[PDB]
Amino acid sequence: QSRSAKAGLTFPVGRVHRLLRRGNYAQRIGSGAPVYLTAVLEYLAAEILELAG
DNA sequence: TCGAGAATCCCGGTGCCGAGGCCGCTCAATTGGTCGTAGACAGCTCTAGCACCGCTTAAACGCACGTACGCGCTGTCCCCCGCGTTTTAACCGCCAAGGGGATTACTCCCTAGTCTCCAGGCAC
Repeated sequence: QSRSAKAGLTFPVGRVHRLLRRGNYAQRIGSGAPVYLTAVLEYLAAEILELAG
């Protein structure tokens, strides 16, 4: 399974990893940080979508 | 009244702790040949704003009832405030234990680079 769906989530991981890789935010990057961004933004999106419903 | 002696005003001397300067120094500032890579210009199109107005069209300008309330005055009424008095803990100095902050670095572990194969993703 790809990294965008290995954790069973909704938001893509490769998209935010490509955004930080060329956005020049650090020298290196840990493996847990893009999926952590994935989890935080998908939880914020799900909460505001439940409130929108 | 003279004069000597004690008190005080003003002038001169001296601690004193913060601003200024300094020797030693030691990991950064300079320059360099190179090298993959940003980037600036240009044909060419294509596409979004602008003007005129065809045709309607609600909406603002401005004046007229009228009464709600902003500003000012008058009376009320009371609650912080100056002040006195009693209490109290803050600041300072000091004795004491010790505990995380700082500095050194190594295997290991996670990433830049690499190529290779595949499943996402807005357009038809």
